[PDB]
Amino acid sequence: PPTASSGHGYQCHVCSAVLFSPLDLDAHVASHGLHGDVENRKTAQLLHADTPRLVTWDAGLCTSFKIVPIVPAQVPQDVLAYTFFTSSYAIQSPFPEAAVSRIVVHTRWASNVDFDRDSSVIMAPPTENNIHLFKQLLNTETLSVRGANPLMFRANVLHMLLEFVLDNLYLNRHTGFSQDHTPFTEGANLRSLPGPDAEKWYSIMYPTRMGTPNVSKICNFVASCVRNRVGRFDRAQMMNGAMSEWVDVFETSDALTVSIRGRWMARLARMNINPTEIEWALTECAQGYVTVTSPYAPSVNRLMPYRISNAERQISQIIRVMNIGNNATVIQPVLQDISVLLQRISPLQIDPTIISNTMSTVSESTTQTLSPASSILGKLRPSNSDFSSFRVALAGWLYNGVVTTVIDDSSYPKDGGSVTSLENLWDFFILALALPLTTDPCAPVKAFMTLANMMVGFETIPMDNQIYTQSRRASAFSTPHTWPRCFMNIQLISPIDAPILRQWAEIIHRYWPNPSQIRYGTPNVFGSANLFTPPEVLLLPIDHQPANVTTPTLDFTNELTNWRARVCELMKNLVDNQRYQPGWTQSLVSSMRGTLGKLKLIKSMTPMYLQQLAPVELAVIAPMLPFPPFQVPYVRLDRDRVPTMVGVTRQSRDTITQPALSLSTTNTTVGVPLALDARAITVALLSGKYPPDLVTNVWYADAIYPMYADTEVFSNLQRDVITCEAVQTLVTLVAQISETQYPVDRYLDWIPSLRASAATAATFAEWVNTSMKTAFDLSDMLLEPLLSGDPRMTQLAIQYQQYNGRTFNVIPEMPGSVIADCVQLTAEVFNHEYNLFGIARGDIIIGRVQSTHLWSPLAPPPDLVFDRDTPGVHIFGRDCRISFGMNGAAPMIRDETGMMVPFEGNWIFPLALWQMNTRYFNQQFDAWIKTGELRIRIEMGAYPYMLHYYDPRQYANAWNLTSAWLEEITPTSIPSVPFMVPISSDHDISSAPAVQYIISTEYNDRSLFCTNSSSPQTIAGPDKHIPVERYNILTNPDAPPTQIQLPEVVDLYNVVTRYAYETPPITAVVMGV
Amino acid sequence: EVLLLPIDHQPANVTTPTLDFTNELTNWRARVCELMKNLVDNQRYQPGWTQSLVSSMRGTLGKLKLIKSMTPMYLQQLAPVELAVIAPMLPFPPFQVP
Amino acid sequence: VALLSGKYPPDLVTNVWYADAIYPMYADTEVFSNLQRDVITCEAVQTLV
Amino acid sequence: TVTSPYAPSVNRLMPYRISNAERQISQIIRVMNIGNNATVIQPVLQDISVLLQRISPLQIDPTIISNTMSTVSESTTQTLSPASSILGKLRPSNSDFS
Amino acid sequence: GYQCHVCSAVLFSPLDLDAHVASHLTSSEIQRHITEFISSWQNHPIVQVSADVENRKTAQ
Amino acid sequence: EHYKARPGIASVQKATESAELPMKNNDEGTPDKRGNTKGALVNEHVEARDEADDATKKQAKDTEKAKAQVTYSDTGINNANELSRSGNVDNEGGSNQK
Ligand SMILES: [Zn+2]
Ligand SMILES: [Zn+2]
Repeated sequence: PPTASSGHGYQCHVCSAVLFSPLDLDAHVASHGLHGDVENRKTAQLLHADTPRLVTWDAGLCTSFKIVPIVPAQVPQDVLAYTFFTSSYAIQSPFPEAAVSRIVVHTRWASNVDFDRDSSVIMAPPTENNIHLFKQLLNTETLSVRGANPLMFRANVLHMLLEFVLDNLYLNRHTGFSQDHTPFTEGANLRSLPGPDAEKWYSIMYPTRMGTPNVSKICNFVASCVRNRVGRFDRAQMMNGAMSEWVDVFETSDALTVSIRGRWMARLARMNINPTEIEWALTECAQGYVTVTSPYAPSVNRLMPYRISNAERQISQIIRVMNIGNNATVIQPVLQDISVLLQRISPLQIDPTIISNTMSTVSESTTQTLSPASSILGKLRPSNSDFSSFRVALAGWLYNGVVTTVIDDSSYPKDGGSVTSLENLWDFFILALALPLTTDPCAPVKAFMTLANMMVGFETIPMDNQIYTQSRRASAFSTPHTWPRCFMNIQLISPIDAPILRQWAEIIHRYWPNPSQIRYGTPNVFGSANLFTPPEVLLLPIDHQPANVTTPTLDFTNELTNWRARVCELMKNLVDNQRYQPGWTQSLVSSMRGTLGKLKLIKSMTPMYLQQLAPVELAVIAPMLPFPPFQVPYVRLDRDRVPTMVGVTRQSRDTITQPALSLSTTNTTVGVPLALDARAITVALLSGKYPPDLVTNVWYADAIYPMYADTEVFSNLQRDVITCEAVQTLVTLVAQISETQYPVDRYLDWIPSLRASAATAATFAEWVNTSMKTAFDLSDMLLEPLLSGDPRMTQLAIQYQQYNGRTFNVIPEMPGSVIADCVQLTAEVFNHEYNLFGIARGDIIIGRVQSTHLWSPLAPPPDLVFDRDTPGVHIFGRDCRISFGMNGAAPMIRDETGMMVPFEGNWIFPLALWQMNTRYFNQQFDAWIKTGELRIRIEMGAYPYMLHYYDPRQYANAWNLTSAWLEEITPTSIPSVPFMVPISSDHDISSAPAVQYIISTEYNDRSLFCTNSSSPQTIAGPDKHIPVERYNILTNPDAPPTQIQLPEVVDLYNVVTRYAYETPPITAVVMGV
Repeated sequence: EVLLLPIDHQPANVTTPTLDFTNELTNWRARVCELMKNLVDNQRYQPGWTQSLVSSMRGTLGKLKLIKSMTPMYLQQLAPVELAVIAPMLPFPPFQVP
Repeated sequence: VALLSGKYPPDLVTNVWYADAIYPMYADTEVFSNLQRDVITCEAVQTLV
Repeated sequence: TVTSPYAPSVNRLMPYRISNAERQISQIIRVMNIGNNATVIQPVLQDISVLLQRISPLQIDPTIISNTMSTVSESTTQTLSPASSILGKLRPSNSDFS
Repeated sequence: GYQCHVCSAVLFSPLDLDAHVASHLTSSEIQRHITEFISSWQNHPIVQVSADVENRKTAQ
Repeated sequence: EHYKARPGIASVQKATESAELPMKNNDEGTPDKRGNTKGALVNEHVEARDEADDATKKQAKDTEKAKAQVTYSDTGINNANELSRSGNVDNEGGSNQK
């Protein structure tokens, strides 16, 4: 198009010439040197999805628990001198020298990671409050800051466990060792970890090296341990003067996160590859045009995580087609990218001068108004640029499964043509050349009914109704139900009445271009992502026979020249008859069927190019694409075998479970038509030439080299990994709270939770999505194609339906998942160790105990705990009413069994009854719990707790805590449960009356670590030594290393392996030439 | 003792599939979407469409069929018990014809 | 549009929501005055005829 | 579940028991009150509508339809497309569901 | 601003350029005959539509 | 107090006190103590049509929108026989011109 306008600018800097417009100015300057939105975000996501962060390292130790002191032990006292304690010498003890020590869960508290993942679980010691961790998720209605919904504990706990796992995904890094000079160990190598602080760490990491001066509990334990298991005991060095590849060290580390990182490492070791097969894959994707070189020497154990599986490729392909259904604005720039990427490569150059220089040869008589050659020229208009229309027509062959490139309305003869006219004949010629290059399954019948529109009144055929007659426009025949029966059963076209529609139907049924194929890529390094075709195969609507020679030149033995020859000879047959157009001069008829003969005998190289070279180009482009080819099979002229749809599923339908049974009725049809000009395709087919003396191997060996120097294609496979892992862990975590179809185990039934609806499941799935996007450093969409339906019953499948009704479906079997393996492992070990994350099991009993004994309320004696099948216990429930007393008689309450009972004895409440009557029960009950003989066991399954300590030497009442708790219990929230538990003492103390109210039911004192921690014994309090059952590798000489008792204890000290691999980029290792 | 309703009522159940074809209104929407799919499918009733819109039509009808609407579940379960709660407190108590 | 769209709140409990919705509407009941009004209406119809 | 406590007394009188005959005759009189007058029927129906709106758990937003229909800004670039057609026909930016 | 190739008329918007080129095959005598035929049958009252009532008040 | 009402006790009581309102008294067409009807001297069909239009305008004004969705007039159904009570007639059957 013209562009220049009246501008405001002048003064070229050379030649001193001032002129009209800046758009003429800059061309004048250049001659001196020459002659001397959801849719846009989906589009950007497909064009370049965000690559994730797999390799993240952890220098420093690998734990997830810590040992925190609570109350300090008395270092000055009057029963034992200050010279006994090792605090008097500043000896750095491996454990907090305090009075009561408890272990809490800070996520690792010690790391030196290079890439932090913003995901952590930090817990205060239980004297402080830990309720925001359990009201974090979906308490958008809770008024009080201290309160949290008890009917929504399990979703909080599952999000915390997923949060904990998504933090603990690192690789343990080998740092550097130093041989000991001190006589504490027997010359064992220590581990040096980086950081500004290192003074505490050589006593925190290695508890089995310290002096053992006295009979303190720490010294008893350390001298009971076994000496030789210190630091490194194994290394695997493969080079002289280089870093060791992997070592094995003894240090403090819990088996939980050691096993989590071990499973993650096994996952990446499954992902691993090597540059020899990188070279092989790039070579056989190049098909010999590009050669790269890999080294041949002893390596240093490079880690490249790139190899993934066919199941993950197919699942990502299904999710991406599900993403791009029914838009076409996410589709157009992909085909623009393929068109310009093909323009950078393709050897031919479309020159419009060939058709004009051969149509200037015609011999007409000029005493005539009608000019057929000038009609050709003014109709085709060769002189325009931009045959990206032809390149997009060539690019749609890759992506027919969602794209149907059809011929535009505007290249049709305007509501029926006549064969007596001329421009309608050239309309038919343009269409008869351009229609074989489209992926429309109705292109043959559109060509035939274009001819049947162009002849009306001359020949008649029997159509099948009176809606789609012979005068109906050919563009409206875009559905295989609308095909004429007279087209297939050809005898209904009688060869006497209609002999030209007879024989043109014979041209279509015989000489239309046959589909064929070609192979591309490899499935070895990167898997094959296509699913309705066999792996590594590419389908083409025209035949492909490979070229023999590499200096190409003309011959006429290909299907497109056969097709053009048949079209031109039938147009000669059409201009032959004097019956169909009597008004023509006999000179002009023969002379300008000579034009049709010469146009049949034109020289052009586009047909040989489409036969021989462009399939090789599509085969070498197609592995290097962000959107892999998605194909349904090409059928030439078969009403039985055309595809009518293609559809993806994202949720199950009903109680039915199996996806092959739930798939045929629950889908979303995808696909969109595209419009193309037939004129540009026709002139690009009629005109095309090579550079004048070319050699193809040199041409392609130059052209294909930078797009294989690019290495973007390897990064999409990690995104495919995390997409498949995310959808699997989504359905695994939703299956815990909702009754779904997949077989899972569940360990968290004892935690009470909500009767979950679809909105609850959708919200919980949104939080899981946000957590996995915050980890791994992603920002584009993930699981958003699957949050549009119900997250409860989900499935991933696809099918296309052939015209007869025979459906072909693909259900990819979901592969394994290290992330859900670690989440289920964390759930099971939480089921056995619930106390460390703040949860207590069982229930509580509210009742007055006034004694001087020092038993801990987290471990009560069994004489004080009653249950359901205990004599003299009333069980309350549905029928609960309260009648007032009158004239001194005691008021009473309704039993579940319809009985009346006074305010005395042992009762059992569900928590929901107390919540639904939380204030009316207070005025009736609280006067009797404090001073009377009433005792309530509120059953509630799970609860967070706080701990308040007291001196056992003084008086201590608990009503100011328990009354505040009972008053703060709300229908929608409860606060934490406060316990009042004494302080362990060293020496003999006195006894004071303590009055406790809230006691636990079963054992919840697992979080205790040690009592008095420096004293030779513990007198008059709760007693616990250093847990020997944790430190198994030290205290048991018979137990070998790598012996984890993981599902019941975490052991806090074991062997851990440490790696010193390197992850170089692919271009830094293998390179071309 | 009765209140005549123009639809079916079931006992109240928070957890049930939002895609559930036992439900009357969900079944009705599903069958109307399926008949309009059968109407569009063959392109017999629509000449003059110069483009094959049938793929996009069946896609958007499938999208309208498979939706997370909780209104049919609500009218099936919780709206009738809400009407039964609201009904005998009205100033103009109800007057129904079968 | 109201049939095709509509969701529950993501932490719904029927017992809590319905007790809290049914309590103040029964606190403003007035049916007893309606019963007395129906008494006087029927007595006035019979004495009218 | 309600409860109503009371002390035992005989002289307490709260007159509130009618029979179905009176309860039906007054209903017939209230139906004869209407008499094809549309202002008699309007505020009862609208106020019951608002009361159901304030009690009802179901909140409604058409952003579900707007998120399922991904096609936006098509009506002036191409003449026809069905997702944009049904989006502009349902008009999800209205929020009067009376 | 864009311009036409016949008669070199410069315009501003591309749709107006398309309208100008569309305002711009057969021999010159035949275009003269076609234009004279269409100008003859242009405003004849056989093509025109959507007229008005007359307020007759005659022709009883 | 610690509990926040989730449907909102002020909102529910604000709605139910508007639902609590009794029926409008339609005395039109009934005699007074003197012996005259209490109407507007216009016939019954036009009174019914005018009255339905007034109630449609009231329904439009009640919500904050200007144009009403739910209407009582020009509903697409023929109701040319409907006539609501006015004071053009008397109890005898004659007219009430004087
Ligand atoms: Zn210059
Ligand atoms: Zn011009």
